[PDB]
Amino acid sequence: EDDEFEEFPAEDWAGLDEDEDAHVWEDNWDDDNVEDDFSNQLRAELEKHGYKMETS
Amino acid sequence: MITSAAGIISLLDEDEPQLKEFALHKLNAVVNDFWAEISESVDKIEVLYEDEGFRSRQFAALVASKVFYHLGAFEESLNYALGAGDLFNVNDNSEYVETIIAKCIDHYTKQCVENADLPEGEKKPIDQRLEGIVNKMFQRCLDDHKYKQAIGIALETRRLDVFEKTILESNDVPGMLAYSLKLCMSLMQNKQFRNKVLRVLVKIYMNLEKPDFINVCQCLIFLDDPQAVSDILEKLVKEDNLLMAYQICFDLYESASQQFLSSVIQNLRTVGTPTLKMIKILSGEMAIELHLQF
Amino acid sequence: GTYTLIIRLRHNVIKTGVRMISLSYSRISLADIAQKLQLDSPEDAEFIVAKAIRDGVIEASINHEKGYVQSKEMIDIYSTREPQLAFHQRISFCLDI
Amino acid sequence: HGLKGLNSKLLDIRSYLEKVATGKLPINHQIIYQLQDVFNLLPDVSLQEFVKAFYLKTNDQMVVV
Amino acid sequence: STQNRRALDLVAAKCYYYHARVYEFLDKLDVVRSFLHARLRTATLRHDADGQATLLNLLLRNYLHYSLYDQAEKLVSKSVFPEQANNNEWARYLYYTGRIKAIQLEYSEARRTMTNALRKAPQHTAVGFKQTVHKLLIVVELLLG
Amino acid sequence: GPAATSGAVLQAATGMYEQLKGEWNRKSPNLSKCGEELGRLKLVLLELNFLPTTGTKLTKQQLILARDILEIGAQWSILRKDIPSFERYMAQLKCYYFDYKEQLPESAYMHQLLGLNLLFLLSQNRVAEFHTELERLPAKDIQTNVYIKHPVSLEQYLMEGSYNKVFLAKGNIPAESYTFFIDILLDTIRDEIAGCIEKAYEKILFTEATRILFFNTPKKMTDYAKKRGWVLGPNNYYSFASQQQKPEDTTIPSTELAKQVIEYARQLEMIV
Repeated sequence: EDDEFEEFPAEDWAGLDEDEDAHVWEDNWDDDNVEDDFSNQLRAELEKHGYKMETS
Repeated sequence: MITSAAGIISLLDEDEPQLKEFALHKLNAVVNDFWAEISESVDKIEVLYEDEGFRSRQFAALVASKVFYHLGAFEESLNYALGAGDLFNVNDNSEYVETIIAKCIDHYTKQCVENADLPEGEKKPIDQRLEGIVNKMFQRCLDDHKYKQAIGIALETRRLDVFEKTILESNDVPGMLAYSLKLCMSLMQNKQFRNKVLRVLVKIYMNLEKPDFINVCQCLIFLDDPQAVSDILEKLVKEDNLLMAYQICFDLYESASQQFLSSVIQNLRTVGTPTLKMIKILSGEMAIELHLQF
Repeated sequence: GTYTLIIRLRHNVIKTGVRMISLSYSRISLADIAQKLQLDSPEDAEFIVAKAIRDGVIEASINHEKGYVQSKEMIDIYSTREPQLAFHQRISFCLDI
Repeated sequence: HGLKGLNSKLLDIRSYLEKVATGKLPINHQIIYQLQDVFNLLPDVSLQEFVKAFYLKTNDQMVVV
Repeated sequence: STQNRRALDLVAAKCYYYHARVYEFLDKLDVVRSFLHARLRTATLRHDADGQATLLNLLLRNYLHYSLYDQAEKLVSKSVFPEQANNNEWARYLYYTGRIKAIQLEYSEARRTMTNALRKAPQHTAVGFKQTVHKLLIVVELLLG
Repeated sequence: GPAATSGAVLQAATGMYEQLKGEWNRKSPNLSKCGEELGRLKLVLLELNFLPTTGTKLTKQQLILARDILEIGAQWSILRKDIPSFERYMAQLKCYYFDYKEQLPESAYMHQLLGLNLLFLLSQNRVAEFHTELERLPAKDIQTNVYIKHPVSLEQYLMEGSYNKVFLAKGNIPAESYTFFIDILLDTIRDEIAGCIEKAYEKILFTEATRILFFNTPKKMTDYAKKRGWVLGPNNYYSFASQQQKPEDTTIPSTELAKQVIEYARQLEMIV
């Protein structure tokens, strides 16, 4: 008989870093791969490769 | 690894009989935390145990019995334990004989049952070294004076010589006679063996102290040899022990049945062929009268 | 003592990178396979893919005289037993409860 | 118990065919006739397609189980 | 606890547990490994399931705190973990046997034992134990593919 | 037998394991005879009672002096060859590499013999043990001892088929004893490579097959295009054995799946 644990260290915290909150979210591993990169990724790719001047 | 006999076991590539002996002592000492691994390399030990040229086969027999003692499997522990010869014994008082004598004694009584009861190749399968461990332990029961223990062991192995010497030891004769009547009536199942205990229970009511004729009577009832109770009753009547020839006939009437009471009066008539007071007690006439008056 | 397990994952990041390229494309050149996987050479790629194949983890083929790996994918999963094996798993678990 | 039927029915036909072939018993063309329709009707010739379908209908069966 | 009777074995479960814990600071004495061993085989013949399991756990923890994985593997195999055991004990054993299966290149069994482990640790709290079995489960799935 | 006659056997091993290091320079056939007598001075050491340590400091400093006698003897046990030969030594030593942490010092010759203990488990194709063993030496040591790093990454390439592993079997020269033994593995490598290529392609030219299996000549490649059974047209042509005949038969399932169905029924009918 036992009922305890005390053989492994733990971590307890009140400074908690943030992620996507989960309440019934689909929690897709796809949305952690981006950073709202999507406006940036357009602008920079329309100027760099000139597809806002050469190509409509 | 440390605490792994990998360093030990991997030895024996050169054939140096002093490399096998120094090995089966450094291993034999520590089979109490290495075993789990030994299990994998038992073959090096069995091959050594089978070859008789090596004198190191007594510890190979022990170390072998030490793999199946810590594995729990047992069974094989008996074949290697008895192959250790005198290194394994009852008196060195180890955890090995602690367990291995339970496993031995049950492995042995299992055998003497099926064997002594059925074939004519009875003991032939049975090893003699196992009987030696059984008798070495049993005599410990007669030396410790635990006749209260040996009285039952003597029905496991089902040898009545064990049982016949257990009763004689010390002045514990009239008590043992009290155990062996309770077990002959409740414990005993096999009618054959039960009868074989009752006969030896008859001989010790004659050759031990004053014979008690209230006991040999009951036992002759359960053995059903009428021609012998008729002559145990017809030698106290000739010696003017009628006071002890009544006690036999009232037992026979109450305890025994009518086809026994008709065999004994018939044996006294075949003997009487070239008075009759006991013929009036074995018939039950006088007892009928007494009960009526009652 | 986890660090011993971690270093092994280098096998799997490439296992997945490549089984991912197989399901993204139908045929591609080894020169590009090395560029998406951050691999070594176009020499290294052909051996890596090949290994995948022999371990039935990509089901494709290679034409080496032209330099491209080509997928053979065209199964509709249902001709497999796979779904029936998956269910045979589910309901044994479930029923045991 | 159904196979316990098919088994002995077929068994009886086998004893009959074996009965006319040898240990002669004059042939009755009619029996043998019908006995040919039997071996044409056995489910065989549409093997591959049938396989791919039967597997699918099973798949459904499990989904609902 | 060397004494007799079968009820003291149970409280000796807790005894052993703290015994090892304190023995483990200064330096996890491998000396105790033998005591444990000796008291373990004894328990297998007294058929004290409880003590047998608990004790077997602290033993496995001994082999694992050092690099004696082979020695725990051949053991885990050759031995029979009791049937009745407090769950805490069963979670320990299912975290260790899974650790072992993991190191010897067998992520298969592991991912299925690992998980059973996470789901036997007491629910409301168990902070550290759960916190570590995660750090391993997360990697056994990755490794598995 | 005092500890000074035991010592008098240790010096009798200094006269044979400095001749093993002087016949290593000259590379004589007397390099073989100073190791046939360190396999005899073994059988003289175990009688001076120097089996693995279980206490006693006097025997401890006598085991740093009997450990050597198995190092420099094991090294010749390799070049002497035979599987069980250099095998049954490695045991002893990995045992005396925890005794060496116990109460003894360490040497730079301890973690490089163990490395060979790894390579030996690669050419025996028992990668299950390689990893357990890899976990005996602390993790921070396989990044800094760049003698062990090559056995490790050799297993990385070995387990997940990546080639350029035949090229790195002559580039792991920082420890020469690696390049002596690893040659064994190179006959399994060719086998796995052709095992995949039997499925991965269908037409290549002959000289390319000579460049892939790491051969230099055309003759060798004829023999190995004969054992696998290929034809020798202008380009080396393959035979389809990847999925020669498909599993288009669920008649083979038939019986098995029916067993399963029956089983479900048993669980839905049993009395629980």
